[PDB]
Amino acid sequence: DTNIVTLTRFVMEEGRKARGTGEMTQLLNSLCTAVKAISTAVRKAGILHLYGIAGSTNVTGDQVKKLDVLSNDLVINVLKSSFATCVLVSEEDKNAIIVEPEKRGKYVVCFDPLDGSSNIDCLVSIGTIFGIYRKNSTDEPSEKDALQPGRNLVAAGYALYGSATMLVLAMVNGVNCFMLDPAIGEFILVDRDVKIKKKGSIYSINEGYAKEFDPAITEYIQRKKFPPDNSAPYGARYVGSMVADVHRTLVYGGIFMYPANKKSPKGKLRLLYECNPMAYVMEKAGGLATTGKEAVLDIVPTDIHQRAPIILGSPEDVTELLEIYQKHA
Amino acid sequence: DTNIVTLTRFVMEEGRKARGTGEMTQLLNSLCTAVKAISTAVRKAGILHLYGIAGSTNVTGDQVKKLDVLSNDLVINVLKSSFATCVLVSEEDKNAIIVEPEKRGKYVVCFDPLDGSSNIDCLVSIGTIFGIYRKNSTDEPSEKDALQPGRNLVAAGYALYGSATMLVLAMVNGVNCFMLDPAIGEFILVDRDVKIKKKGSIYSINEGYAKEFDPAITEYIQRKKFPPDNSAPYGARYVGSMVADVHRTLVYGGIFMYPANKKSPKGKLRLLYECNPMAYVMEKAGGLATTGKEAVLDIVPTDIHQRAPIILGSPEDVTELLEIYQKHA
Amino acid sequence: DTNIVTLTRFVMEEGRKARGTGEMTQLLNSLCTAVKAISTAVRKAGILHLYGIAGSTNVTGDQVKKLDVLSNDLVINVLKSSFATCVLVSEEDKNAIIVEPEKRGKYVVCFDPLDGSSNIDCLVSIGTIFGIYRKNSTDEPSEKDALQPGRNLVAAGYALYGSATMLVLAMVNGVNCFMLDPAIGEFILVDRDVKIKKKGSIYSINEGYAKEFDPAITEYIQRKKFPPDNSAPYGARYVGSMVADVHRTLVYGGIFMYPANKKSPKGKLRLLYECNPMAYVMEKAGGLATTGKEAVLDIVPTDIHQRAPIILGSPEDVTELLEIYQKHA
Amino acid sequence: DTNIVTLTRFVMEEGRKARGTGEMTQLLNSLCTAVKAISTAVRKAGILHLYGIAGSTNVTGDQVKKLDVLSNDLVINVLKSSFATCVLVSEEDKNAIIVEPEKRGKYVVCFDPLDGSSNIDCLVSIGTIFGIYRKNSTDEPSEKDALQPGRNLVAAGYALYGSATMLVLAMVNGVNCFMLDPAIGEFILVDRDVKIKKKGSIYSINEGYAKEFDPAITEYIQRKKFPPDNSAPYGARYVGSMVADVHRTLVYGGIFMYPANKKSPKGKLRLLYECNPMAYVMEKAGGLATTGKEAVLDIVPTDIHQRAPIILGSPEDVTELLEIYQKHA
Ligand SMILES: O=P(O)(O)OC[C@H]1O[C@](O)(CO)[C@@H](O)[C@@H]1O
Ligand SMILES: O=P(O)(O)OC[C@H]1O[C@](O)(CO)[C@@H](O)[C@@H]1O
Ligand SMILES: O=P(O)(O)OC[C@H]1O[C@](O)(CO)[C@@H](O)[C@@H]1O
Ligand SMILES: O=P(O)(O)OC[C@H]1O[C@](O)(CO)[C@@H](O)[C@@H]1O
Ligand SMILES: [Mg+2]
Ligand SMILES: [Mg+2]
Ligand SMILES: [Mg+2]
Ligand SMILES: [Mg+2]
Ligand SMILES: [Mg+2]
Ligand SMILES: [Mg+2]
Ligand SMILES: [Mg+2]
Ligand SMILES: [Mg+2]
Ligand SMILES: [Mg+2]
Ligand SMILES: [Mg+2]
Ligand SMILES: [Mg+2]
Ligand SMILES: [Mg+2]
Repeated sequence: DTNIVTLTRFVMEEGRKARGTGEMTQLLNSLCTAVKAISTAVRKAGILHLYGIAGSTNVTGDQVKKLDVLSNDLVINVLKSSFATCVLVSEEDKNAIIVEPEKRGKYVVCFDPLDGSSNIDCLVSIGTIFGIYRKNSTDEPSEKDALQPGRNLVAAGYALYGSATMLVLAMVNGVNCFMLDPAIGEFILVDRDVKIKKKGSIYSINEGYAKEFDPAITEYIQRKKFPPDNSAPYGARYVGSMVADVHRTLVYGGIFMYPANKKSPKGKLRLLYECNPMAYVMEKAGGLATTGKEAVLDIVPTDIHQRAPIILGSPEDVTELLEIYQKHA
Repeated sequence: DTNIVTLTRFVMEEGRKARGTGEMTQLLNSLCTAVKAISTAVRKAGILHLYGIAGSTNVTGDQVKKLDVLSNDLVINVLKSSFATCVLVSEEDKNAIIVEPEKRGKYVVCFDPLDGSSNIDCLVSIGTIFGIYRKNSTDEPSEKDALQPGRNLVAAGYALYGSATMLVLAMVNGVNCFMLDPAIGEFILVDRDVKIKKKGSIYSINEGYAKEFDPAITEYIQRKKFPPDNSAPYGARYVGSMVADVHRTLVYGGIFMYPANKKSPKGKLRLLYECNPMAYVMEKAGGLATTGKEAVLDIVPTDIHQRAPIILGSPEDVTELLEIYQKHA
Repeated sequence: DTNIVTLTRFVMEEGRKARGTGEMTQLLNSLCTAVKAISTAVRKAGILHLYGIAGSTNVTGDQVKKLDVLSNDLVINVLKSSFATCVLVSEEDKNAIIVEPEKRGKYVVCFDPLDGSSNIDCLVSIGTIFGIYRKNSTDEPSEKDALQPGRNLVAAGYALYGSATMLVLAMVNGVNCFMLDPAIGEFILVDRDVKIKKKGSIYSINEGYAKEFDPAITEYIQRKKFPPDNSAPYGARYVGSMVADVHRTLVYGGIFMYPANKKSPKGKLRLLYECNPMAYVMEKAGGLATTGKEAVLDIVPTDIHQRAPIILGSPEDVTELLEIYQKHA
Repeated sequence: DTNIVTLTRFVMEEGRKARGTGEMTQLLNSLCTAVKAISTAVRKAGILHLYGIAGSTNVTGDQVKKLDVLSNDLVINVLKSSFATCVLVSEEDKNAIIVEPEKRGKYVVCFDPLDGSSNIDCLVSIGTIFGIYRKNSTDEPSEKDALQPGRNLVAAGYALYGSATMLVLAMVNGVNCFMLDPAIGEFILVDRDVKIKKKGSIYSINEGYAKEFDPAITEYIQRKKFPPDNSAPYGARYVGSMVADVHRTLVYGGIFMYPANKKSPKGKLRLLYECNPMAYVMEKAGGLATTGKEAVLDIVPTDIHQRAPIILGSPEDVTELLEIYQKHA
């Protein structure tokens, strides 16, 4: 046990193939430090009096929590000091953050410092989501640099603060899971080249929105409960934190859904720092991610805080739902 | 911050009122040690290779996981060395465990060493549930000592290994939450005299069993989705771990349900170490816990592993469901 | 590894022999909590900005450090809430602290909340020392209750914050070492019935006081450096923290000395909370502890802060020094 | 507290000045991981059963301890995976270790995986020492690459596992101290541009070697005990672990000595991984390090395990001893 395969070694030994400037490793290294700090505070939030609100409303509705601010500050700071980023997009910040010339790098990072706001106080799993882009312009860095389709992602993933803290990282060639060892403070590889099952047996959605669901979603759920071929009905799971439900979908298979509805044409989840990163992870794992009409990763954003419906998980499950939408179109 | 209000001080300063032998404090102290050990292993289960099965089937169906065995061993051992117990009942053990004469105490403890088996590998919140009884007999200790109705509980609660580890403890006069501070290894009081809201806005149940639900449950869910008075529909949440869903119900209010169905006359959850402890906590917090026809705490068990349907949470929500059952009776 | 032999179990399973009120276990339990808190802060004192002075001078000369105050507060508080003490004596407090009637127990505790003041800022090992007496009076508790000879100790020991944190505990039948496992926050038994070697090969004293040493000490040191029988000279060690040097003497054997000198008739170390506890530990381990003229444990104190010369360690080494004193008398 | 100034940021933001390949940061990053792992095991060595011998004798006399092997393995592995080293020299390895072509970097690292062997079992402070050189040759990497005078060091320091774990790092422009925060597993800057006092009041040496000391050392010690100008005698301190005694000398000032003697012409401490790193740190802090006749950093080694006498600390103290040697020459 004297040869620790940390996330840093893995990535460094990864980018070795395509010998680069090595700033991706600097970036992920910095992010890991922020995630460990968030994890430490979360595991003892009540003792630190970190539950409750901070007294503010972000770019859209959400009532800002104390952990939102703390985690947001930690991420912004480590990313800047990494000398690997130039444009930062955060759920908590109205406008994109342009990194000062002195600490600029070539990457653009979109992130949700803390996902699962509604589950903080009840101690349910929460997390951090991020998507990383390569600046594809010569002009001065600006918000436009973050308005790229998810297909242009070079790296994406999330930190899940669940029963254990896990950092799930996806890059061009695959998905790997690294678990944080609290004792030495290192993320250690525990799952290599993760692939999602072709078909699962769990569906995840907030059925409290039944009244607003479109005919397609309605039909699909009914089918999951009453299989036309007498097969066993799917089990239902909905933790309430996107990071938790998506991670379960990844390792157990099945489908996760936050579709558009009669009151929300574009669903709720944010495209830049919620939908695209998860869609990217899902596809590198052999899964699918759709709005119900088009691939999430192919949407070209016009607003860093725009929303997007999302249906992701096992290919056969997502495809089954797609056929329903096509049928009702 | 030099006056730590630990669970031990709290209880000790509690039992002071009714000056006893002090073995309840010894018992809870021992249990806290087991819970801290479980929490430590869980937060790093993958690194310790604790995911997966152990190769056995407990008293009923459940496929035994590695953490089931580890947690079960830890609990049995600390309880025995506490010199405060005489009869132990565990989900993992076919028959009751009689404590050797040398280490016998007056309490009977029923527990689920690790609840949320299906959510272990996906890193979703899991926990430990326990119920404590006072031996009300003169005969040699036996399994019969554990066959008491939940109303005879003198203490009950659970350890939740969620975003933070919390030990929720209920006794005759109330419910208190203690959070584990990983740094010093002490459970610290963070929530005093917890009370559940009279009415919530979240319903929690596995709707994958829609085909097997009785008319009452079916009507209630439909009502939560389509309120007859145009009020906002309830939100849906179902983590999949009883300890996680019940804790959210406690702090946020609402209702949790694992009713009987066409294939399970007595539901799934176990009365002794799952239903009664949660029912007890719920009632000391001002909530209700019913099978749909009778109070869970009033059932007189005949099998230490018998099952019982359970509906618990905010009084007004549970009562609303009860009226439906009565209506359909 | 599911049967943790903690200090609590050990003691509880110890006092079982002479079934008592069990408050000694409550007392040691409380003390363990304070020691874990001190250990946590010490391992990260610089990050917490706990180095430096607090701006005060205790009962005698010593310039009060920030950790002196923090550790003192923690110990006082846990001891009071233990319901096992009535009179407290601390190096940091001018007068004895009488516990309020409501939380009174039968034990008297003398302690040095933090020993090794001069080694704090250089990160050298430091610790906590304590001696416990049974109140042998009917009168209201007072300072006089702490003025008992060390031979009346019922328990004594120290917490060493060295490369690892160790709690060394001595009672009527022996000495045992318990190491703090930072991960679960429990002191675990690692050394049972510790006994010191009859003769060692290390001498420990501050030779910077050569000019003030009496003829006996001078002769002994010279003999350690130039053995009259051509044996190998003893090695010298002097960490500067009594707890560190005494612990090394215990496990490696040898001698530790802080004798009286031409400017300090009664040495420097305090009898109540430094000399007696270490003398007690030393004797229960088969060692000796003398002033050079009389056994430390036999001195009847008249001042809770009085000083006493001390020579302790392997019997043959201490006896050799005693013969020198007798020779020069 | 959301802007953590870690060792990594510091160094990275340091090497920024002289924009390099950045592999020094990779190297220090890797080393930090090994040091955290060693620190974790040390703080709980007894519980892990890591005390005792491994059953082997290194390059010279020393009886190999279990922690020697563990720490040695950890350091070798992290250094290799860093892609920043080509030649490794370890106290535990008879010959230099040549890094495989695939993972070669430009630095040569000499280190003592665990210093203070004799103080392990008594829980006294121990540590890790390292010195880093830049390969100044075109030939294939070999042992000769490590045979450079200490003046060619580009970085050196040590990890002290004392009351707190501290990583002291010296480079061309100065010395900085970083303390390990066990909670998040990051070394945090706590002391910037450290400078040693010009004159101290503590002398540190094993006086058990009085019989073998040369006239100069003998005279100096006598002078420290009996000041010719009636000034206060110096205090004596000798922990027994070079890393602990040197760190105290650095922060408190004074002198540390392990001179040659009648039986050891070149002292005991090893030049490559003990003397040079400490001499380098000492000089960057404004101190001195001599054999008594020549500067340690100017010695050109001929054996990777050769020994060297060493006298270091406050300039005025070291100079005073030098004048004595010159006087006796
Ligand atoms: O309560 P709702 O509408 O189901 O929203 C839950 C979703 O919202 C989020 O909290 C984002 O705000 C996701 O983490 C989660 O999937
Ligand atoms: O998958 P299902 O049938 O919803 O069962 C989930 C329930 O089973 C349990 O895992 C008990 O086995 C509970 O913790 C949880 O509430
Ligand atoms: O610096 P001196 O005089 O050797 O004193 C050291 C002694 O003083 C103490 O720090 C007590 O104040 C002991 O821990 C230690 O043994
Ligand atoms: O016991 P001695 O001869 O004083 O040796 C102590 C010295 O040896 C070392 O342990 C090296 O082996 C140093 O850490 C320490 O300074
Ligand atoms: Mg939000
Ligand atoms: Mg979110
Ligand atoms: Mg968020
Ligand atoms: Mg089970
Ligand atoms: Mg269960
Ligand atoms: Mg279970
Ligand atoms: Mg003092
Ligand atoms: Mg002291
Ligand atoms: Mg003190
Ligand atoms: Mg050695
Ligand atoms: Mg060494
Ligand atoms: Mg060594």
